[PDB]
Amino acid sequence: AEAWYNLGNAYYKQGDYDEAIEYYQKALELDPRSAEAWYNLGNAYYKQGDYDEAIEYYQKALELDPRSAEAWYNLGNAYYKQGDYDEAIEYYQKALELDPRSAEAWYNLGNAYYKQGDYDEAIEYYQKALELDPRS
Ligand SMILES: [Tb+3]
Ligand SMILES: [Tb+3]
Ligand SMILES: [Tb+3]
Repeated sequence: AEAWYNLGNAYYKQGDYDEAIEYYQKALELDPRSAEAWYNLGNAYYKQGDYDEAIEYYQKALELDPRSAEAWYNLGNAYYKQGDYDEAIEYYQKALELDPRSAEAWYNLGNAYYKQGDYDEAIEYYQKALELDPRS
């Protein structure tokens, strides 16, 4: 499994997401235990624009390891990209509960409320982002 995984990683690093997907899938067939590997497979689908696949593999990562702020955040991002703003909000909140340090994540939670048309919460979360990083 580890060898196929590392070949997927090398393709991923040069932006060959369809090859990364084929080799990650072969790795996971041999050993499905790593939350990180399912997360990397989700990322490959996300980079290709196949958000429904990214969601299925991020969910599998989080079933294995639910304290990954990064997996919750990317899950939120995949729902955001489908226009599922209510889900993005839920998973962004879960991410920020685990790790409130990223200005960018507070901003994206603000963006999801804005897209819902809930301007109060958009302002609340944009203000949290700008307190952390006022440069954009
Ligand atoms: Tb290719
Ligand atoms: Tb596609
Ligand atoms: Tb699909």
